[PDB]
Amino acid sequence: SAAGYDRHITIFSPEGRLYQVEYAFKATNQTNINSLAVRGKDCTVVISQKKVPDKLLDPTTVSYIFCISRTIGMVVNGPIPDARNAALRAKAEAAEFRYKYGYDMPCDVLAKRMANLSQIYTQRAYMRPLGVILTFVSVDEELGPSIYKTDPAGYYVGYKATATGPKQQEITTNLENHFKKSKIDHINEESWEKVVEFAITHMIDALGTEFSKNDLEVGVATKDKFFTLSAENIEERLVAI
Amino acid sequence: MNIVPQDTFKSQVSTDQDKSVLSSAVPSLPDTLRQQEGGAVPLSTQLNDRHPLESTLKNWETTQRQRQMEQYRQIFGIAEPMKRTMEMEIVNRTDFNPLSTNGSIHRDILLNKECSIDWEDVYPGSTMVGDDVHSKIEKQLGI
Amino acid sequence: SGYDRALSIFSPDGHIFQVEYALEAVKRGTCAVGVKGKNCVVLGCERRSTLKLQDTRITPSKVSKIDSHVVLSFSGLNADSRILIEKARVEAQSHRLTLEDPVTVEYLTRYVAGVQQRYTQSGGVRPFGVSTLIAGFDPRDDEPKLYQTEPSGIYSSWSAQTIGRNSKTVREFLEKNYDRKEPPATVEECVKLTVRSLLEVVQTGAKNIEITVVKPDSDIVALSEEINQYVTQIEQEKQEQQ
Amino acid sequence: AGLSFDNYQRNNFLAENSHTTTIVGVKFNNGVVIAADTRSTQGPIVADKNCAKLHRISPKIWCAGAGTAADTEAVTQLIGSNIELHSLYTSREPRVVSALQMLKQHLFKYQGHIGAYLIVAGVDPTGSHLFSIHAHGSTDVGYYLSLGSGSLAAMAVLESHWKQDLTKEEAIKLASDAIQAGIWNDLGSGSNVDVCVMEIGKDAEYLRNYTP
Amino acid sequence: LKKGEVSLGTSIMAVTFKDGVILGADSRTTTGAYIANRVTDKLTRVHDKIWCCRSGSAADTQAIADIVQYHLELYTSQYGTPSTETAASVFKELCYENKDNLTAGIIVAGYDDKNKGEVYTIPLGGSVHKLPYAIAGSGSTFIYGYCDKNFRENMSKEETVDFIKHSLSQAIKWDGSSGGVIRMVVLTAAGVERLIFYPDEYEQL
Amino acid sequence: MTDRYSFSLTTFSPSGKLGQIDYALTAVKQGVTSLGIKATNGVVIATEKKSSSPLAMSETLSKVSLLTPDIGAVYSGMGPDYRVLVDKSRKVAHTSYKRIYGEYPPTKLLVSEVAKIMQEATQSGGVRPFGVSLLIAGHDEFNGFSLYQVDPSGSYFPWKATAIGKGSVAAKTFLEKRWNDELELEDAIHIALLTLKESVEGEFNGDTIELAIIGDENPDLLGYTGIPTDKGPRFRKLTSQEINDRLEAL
Amino acid sequence: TSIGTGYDLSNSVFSPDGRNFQVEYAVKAVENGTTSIGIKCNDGVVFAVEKLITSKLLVPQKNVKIQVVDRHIGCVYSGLIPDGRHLVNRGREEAASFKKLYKTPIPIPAFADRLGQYVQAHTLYNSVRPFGVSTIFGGVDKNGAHLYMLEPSGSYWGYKGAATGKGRQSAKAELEKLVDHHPEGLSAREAVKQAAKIIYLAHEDKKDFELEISWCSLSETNGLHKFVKGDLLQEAIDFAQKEI
Amino acid sequence: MQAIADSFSVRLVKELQYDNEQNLESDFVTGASQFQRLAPSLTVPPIASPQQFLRAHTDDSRNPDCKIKIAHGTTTLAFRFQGGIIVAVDSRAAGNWVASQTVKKVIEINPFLLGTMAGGAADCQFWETWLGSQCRLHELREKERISVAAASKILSNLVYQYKGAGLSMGTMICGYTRKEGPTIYYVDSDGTRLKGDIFCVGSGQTFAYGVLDSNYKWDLSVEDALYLGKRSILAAVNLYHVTEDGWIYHGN
Amino acid sequence: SRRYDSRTTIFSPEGRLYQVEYALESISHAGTAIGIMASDGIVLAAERKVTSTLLEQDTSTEKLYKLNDKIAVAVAGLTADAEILINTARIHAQNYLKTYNEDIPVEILVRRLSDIKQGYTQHGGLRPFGVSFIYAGYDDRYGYQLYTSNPSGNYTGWKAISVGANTSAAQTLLQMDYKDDMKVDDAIELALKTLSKTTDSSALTYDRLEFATIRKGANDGEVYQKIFKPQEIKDILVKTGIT
Repeated sequence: SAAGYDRHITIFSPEGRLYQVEYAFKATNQTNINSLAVRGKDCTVVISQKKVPDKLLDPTTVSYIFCISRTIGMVVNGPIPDARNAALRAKAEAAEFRYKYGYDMPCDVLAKRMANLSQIYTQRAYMRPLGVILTFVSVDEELGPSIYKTDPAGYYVGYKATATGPKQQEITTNLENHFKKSKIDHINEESWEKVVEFAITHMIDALGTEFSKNDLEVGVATKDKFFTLSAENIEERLVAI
Repeated sequence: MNIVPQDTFKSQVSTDQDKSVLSSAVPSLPDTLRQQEGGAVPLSTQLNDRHPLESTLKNWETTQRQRQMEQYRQIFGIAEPMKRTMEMEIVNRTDFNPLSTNGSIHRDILLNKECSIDWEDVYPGSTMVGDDVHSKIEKQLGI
Repeated sequence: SGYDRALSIFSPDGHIFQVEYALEAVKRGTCAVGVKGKNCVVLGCERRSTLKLQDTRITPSKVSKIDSHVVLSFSGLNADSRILIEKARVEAQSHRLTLEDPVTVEYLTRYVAGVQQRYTQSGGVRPFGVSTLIAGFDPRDDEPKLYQTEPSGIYSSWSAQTIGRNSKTVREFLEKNYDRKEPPATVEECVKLTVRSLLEVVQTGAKNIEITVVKPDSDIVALSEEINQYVTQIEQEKQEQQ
Repeated sequence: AGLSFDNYQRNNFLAENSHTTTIVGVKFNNGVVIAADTRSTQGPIVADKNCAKLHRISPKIWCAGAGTAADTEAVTQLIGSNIELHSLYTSREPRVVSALQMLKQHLFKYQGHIGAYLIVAGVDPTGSHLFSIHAHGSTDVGYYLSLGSGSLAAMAVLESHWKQDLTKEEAIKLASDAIQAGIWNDLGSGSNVDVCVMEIGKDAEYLRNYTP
Repeated sequence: LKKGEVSLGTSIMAVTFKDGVILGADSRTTTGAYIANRVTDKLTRVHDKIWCCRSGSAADTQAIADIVQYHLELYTSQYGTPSTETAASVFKELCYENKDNLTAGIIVAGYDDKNKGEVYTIPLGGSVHKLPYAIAGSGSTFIYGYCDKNFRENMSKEETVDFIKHSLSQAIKWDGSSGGVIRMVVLTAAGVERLIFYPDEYEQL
Repeated sequence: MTDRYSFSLTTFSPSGKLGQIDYALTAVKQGVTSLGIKATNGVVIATEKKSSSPLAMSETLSKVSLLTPDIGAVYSGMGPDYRVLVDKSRKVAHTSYKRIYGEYPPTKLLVSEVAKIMQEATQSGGVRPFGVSLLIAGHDEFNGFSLYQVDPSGSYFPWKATAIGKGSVAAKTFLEKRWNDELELEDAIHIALLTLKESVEGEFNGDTIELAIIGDENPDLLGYTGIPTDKGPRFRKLTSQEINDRLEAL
Repeated sequence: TSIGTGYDLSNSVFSPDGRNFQVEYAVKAVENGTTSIGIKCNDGVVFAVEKLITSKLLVPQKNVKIQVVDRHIGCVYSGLIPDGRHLVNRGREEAASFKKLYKTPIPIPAFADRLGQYVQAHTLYNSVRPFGVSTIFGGVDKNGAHLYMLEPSGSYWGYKGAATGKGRQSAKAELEKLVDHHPEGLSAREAVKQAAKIIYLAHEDKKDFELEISWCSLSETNGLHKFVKGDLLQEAIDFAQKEI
Repeated sequence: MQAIADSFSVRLVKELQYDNEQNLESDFVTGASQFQRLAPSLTVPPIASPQQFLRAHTDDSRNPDCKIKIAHGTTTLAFRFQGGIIVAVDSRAAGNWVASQTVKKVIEINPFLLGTMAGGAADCQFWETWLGSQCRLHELREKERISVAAASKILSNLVYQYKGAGLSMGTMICGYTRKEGPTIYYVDSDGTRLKGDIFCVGSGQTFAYGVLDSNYKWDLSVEDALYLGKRSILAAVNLYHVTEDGWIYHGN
Repeated sequence: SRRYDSRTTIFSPEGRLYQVEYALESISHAGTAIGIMASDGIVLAAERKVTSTLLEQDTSTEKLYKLNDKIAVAVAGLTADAEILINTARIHAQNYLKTYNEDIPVEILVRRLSDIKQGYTQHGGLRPFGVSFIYAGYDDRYGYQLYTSNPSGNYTGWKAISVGANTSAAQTLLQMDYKDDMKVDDAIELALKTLSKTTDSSALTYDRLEFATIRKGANDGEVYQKIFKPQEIKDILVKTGIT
């Protein structure tokens, strides 16, 4: 635990650690929701586990996947208030980039911008980090399918395929085993439906459970647009496999 | 929703319009020695014969930011402009370096000018009175 | 105590402890004496023992000439005194420019007290740990003026006042030797009284006493060796008394 | 901060008291060519007989200007610095559209008081681009553009011999001929010809004194 | 206008028909008497099915169009596809709040599911008028009577195309600031269609 | 009132030491080792590219960044602080020197600017000191090659060879036993690879090593041809294949 | 673990477990407020408030617990009265701004998002405290009927049935029973009767009480928020009494 | 933060221009602070050339009663001697301005100082009333009578801060103090402060000055000085005698 | 006491400022610098803190700095704060030269820097500058001048002084071996002997010293500064036998 003035602000501990950032990382995994992101030949798929423990809650109003712009989609792990705050900030940043530089914002630049904001939060004493982990997925015109992730510490990096949540280790190990088996670093399917089916099967195998149409939230990013699949589409994908 | 700065003129003038350089003997008159402006610059001369572009340049970025805040308020709500202004005020208030005038890195990051250069940055900008640390401390803390 | 960690906190008994701590810091520095004569003012100061490898050519004078008719001495912190002296000189020149009339002693003392008060109105500043003695003559008559200003911003008018370390002994000597009914008519008597008062606490009066004399018409003469002559004469008279 | 307005009233007081080029751009099937003359005149007098009027914003984005020479040079240098910083920040090849946006916004900020009329050519991963920029902040897109005092003769030559599908050699020859016509028929144009050719996927080729 | 500033001496015509809207213009940019550009794209896209044409100062109109496009991107990030009325309102607010320093006039043609295609005109000064059709520019003055005599409501696509072609051909013929090709954008429910007509086509009408 | 000021976050201990700066140094010493060794015709900068769960692309995140075409830098400590400092250093290099004298700044002046920024960070009541240490290698016409180390306090020192991070003492001893006045660029690269081989706990291949050189001019990286006076970049980044080929060989 | 010492004296501090204790204390303050419920029928939303009978000196005319934001928006809250009143005022300002801009009534999801952003913005700095109110609001727009509940943390969700206050838990159970009794749908009058029944079941604390029921339906109030009239209110009270 | 939120929430008030604090204060919307500013605030047009606008809209004679009043300034002469200061003005005017008392052409700044009126009458009246208030405040603060030089310098600085704005006033501050003696200063709207012994301002200033210089002596009598002043006035009649105790009116 | 040391704007019950005292005590962890004023020149000699041979001793800019052509400074303490203050002093000297067309006197610059340092000790948001300066200069008013300034903001004038880790022993050595009629060579020898006797490492090698001398004469009567290169330091050590 912390000891001294390094309990409310972000300053160095005697061991050279920032405790508030670590506690924000702890806060990120308090939603008990796992997400997966995999890039195909010409598409990107994000699948988030959906839990509705209360039947008095409208399922259609529960969503952690946001449409930042035409081509960029975002998935947030953590509490929904900071998720929505980050979504609004990302929308504003993408629109301002498009206005100022004359072309659409790529995923990596947006991830770097959010990481710089996170660094501001981690260095300023009177500002606190957002306890959320952000994953931007798109199909950049210069780099193809792209998945990038940023954390409360201000660190961002791109992934061939990524998993997040309390049970992210098993999914990551299964993904590494699949990549070693295939050694192409991506998914060979040429249709986004097949990539969604593969992601569903991988999630089912990793978590050891079977989902319904209301237990998943799927977003697909193509070259032209990013769209979130509805309940009927997920049900069709489940019936197919 | 302005593009060119507007209402840049002053509606009224006074001898004590600048409270920071008020004379201690007569608080209703400016102190010419501490102004260090040459001693022959009445305020009236600042109302006539000005370049028609100085006001536009000195209020350009502020006008653009105000238009952006207005658009956010119209589209997103009050929370977004409130948060932007709160962050900017917090960054500005906690920085006090009397020996430099360069802006902080965090301010440039918030203003989305990390990799942008204008003539203000290239050209940021002796006296016997009022150029020490104590004057800046008094100005900062309202003493 | 719990009521001494800020300048904006009142104690239950009705005291501000930070002001008292600033006064204690003032009472740590060298002594400073101001004596008012019939038509002259004398400022005496104590200099710590000069080290062998210290340059005595440009050693600072404890008495600073704010204006051609107003002088200032201090006790406490030297750098804060420099800041206050700079501000006082700037204000004197500004007032002369604005009103064509040189500052009066009371006006300058009030300005110094106001600056010291303003530096107590915020929690982000440290008040000056300096107590000042301002001496002079108003530039329209021959009335001596001596004022004492404290870190809290309080200024008072005195006839003979001592501030600094071991000021109680000098104050008692002045009380037992100075009478307001018959102030020293001549400059020599006032200088001798100041030197004798300073000798009560100074180990060596040959090299630790500084005397400055202010007279009407804005003259201000600082005594050089002459202080040694006064010390020797006082010692001779004391031994004659013995 | 920024450009100063000091001594403006003094300059007006002194003034009241009596105290005082051919550029072409041709877009061909796989790139863009920009050519210019090489004579600098201080009025009637020829100050320099070989001057480089082709300035570089980015390794593959070049421009040539007219109007106020100091303003043109300063604006080009500032936009080049901004483009380099943007490319370093994004780790991507700069785009001509970004330079166009920066130039347009900077010129519109000063409301036409910065006199610089530019032809900007470039090649980026999205393709080849050629733009004309006015001093007030208005930009136009074209396949062949001309600028300067000899722009009418150059435009006549370009209109005479322009086609949709042009090779690199044909485009270079057309630009050289336009600059030559401007040199011969206009008093303000003379000397040699400077050319810069930019293809897709290849380094920019800068030829000074292409035709002497 | 300011000294030495480019002026948009164009010919603009927006017509509403049974299935949507069509916005057409010429392609000439002049410098008094010298044609600076024979081919220009005067049809500015503000949103996927919201287009406009500009008149007055070129720089001011371009800045206003960029700001409006940015505003509509921000709006779309929140509430989806906007309406022609919203874009017209943003244009009108920008033009009216800045009429003391900027000279700008806009013609906005849009389509949406609710309103099924609309035309708005914002002349110099900053007032917005909703009309079944609108004409603007230097040449528009020569086809007022012709357009008045030959306009019908709920025309077919080809009838509207022919009407715009004939009217713009006459405007080009009688005006020295109107150019060669005619560019038209058709906004309907199916999508966005682009048409171009050459002088050898419409000069023989 | 109590809102127009903030108390200083960095204060002196009774022993005469600044606690925040010492804690920043401690945080730096816990980071991945980064080293730099200067030769007679070049400077070599090397670092280990530690990775998260093996699904990330190591090429996307680069720990060695070009500051100017002749000056590069590497860090040990916190990534976002290094990224922010790199952006600010590039902007300062362009504003202060390129837009004034028409030339890129020399290595010492850019290092001094970075040190000034870090010192201003340590003197503020609103921000904590930076938690990185920077090794900056550059070349200039009037001073040849140079290598500098910048600490979180804003103190910069010249170095013939140095290393920071976890394995710094052992690396310093090895470089002291290896460095000589007649060393060349290839020998420096070999020594840097040998020093890194003793500090990497995992796979010592080209995918986990980032290496850059301040050598000679590179006309092929300039981007255009035609100006003999203009020269190519003097800062180059070694690819994975080149690093692997050097690893297989001596 | 309900009392985190050392990490609960400031608004924007993360605990070692990664929790904000000021927000949870605000939730605890909400749990001590009056019970308020909201139900969503086929084409409308019904709000019910159980109020305590205060002194007879109060005017029974101008004192209304249920707050009105806009003609199609109804809102109730449980917690601290000043915070809820301020939140209602902010919602009214937001709805007025949206209608003034886009010439249409503000859609319910947009209103909920704006309120959630405003509430969440108060958990970012140590100079402000989170609102101590949970707000159940709803209305009717072009897409139909919407009902939302917003927590002190700034999190909001859409609910088939929402309950807050002291007697929330049992009320929630009753609400669940409602979903287990009318899965296909529910009418507005049945919604009013069931709201009265649930309020009567969940008010067993004792001190006499009163019931306030309001509704907003397309087929009953032309898509407007109106209080239940005396006849239907008395019918609902009689039905609730008979059910017990 | 709450004030920030309020500042970003919303037309009718904006058009009324009541969103500005200065407009609210000038119309007494929220209080009487407009009458609480020791240094008065003067309104100027919000245009690029306020000075030429004011000059064009002032040099337009259309209504005789809508014009700015100008002080008489026929002939005013002031001199000093061992007995104090003698000031002499003309009681010359009718013009539809019938009044109970004669027009006062000398401003009574305080019981010890006198201010001659010339040029614009309103400027002289307003600014000398302001000067009297400043002198009274200074006397209260310093517990001493303010010197004439200090007041003249205050007025000179005040009129210099608005140089070229449109003020047209020229005054002669006359006083007697124990510190200095008898003092006369002249301050005009240009910014000139001039200490003098004999002053003559007006249309017939030349003849009066010649008469004064013909028979001027430092050592004279009060009757002789008054007769000399009256004769100099009549060469081209209110009289004031200023001594250490104050000013006494000797009009005839 | 920890009750009154957290802030820089709190007086202790005894009337002491703990932060200033801690900043003054921080000087003892830095190298030794010595300034000796001779009858015809000024000698500045500082001892480095080099712990490894890999440090570049050729770039001998660690303790001795130039403010203008006539004033030089010896630094003891944090290098970054010293660099900030040195840049400020250089800018101030250039401003004075531009304003008056005369070189700034040493005392004015020393007083300006001392005022800045004192101001940094009076604001709660600014910590004191943990540096000490030895100023050596020449001007037409007082000839040769040597000054010392500490973090508290106090400056004093001396004939021969030292600041650093061994102030007491070096001061005693200077007191025992100082004459008012010494020349520049005698001052150089005295500084070298004082550094040699008061050292932590016996081997007083060339690569651990920084030397500077300000001398009159030059062309015909000018005053010039000479910052000794390592070769010159080695030669002087060989001449004195210290090596």
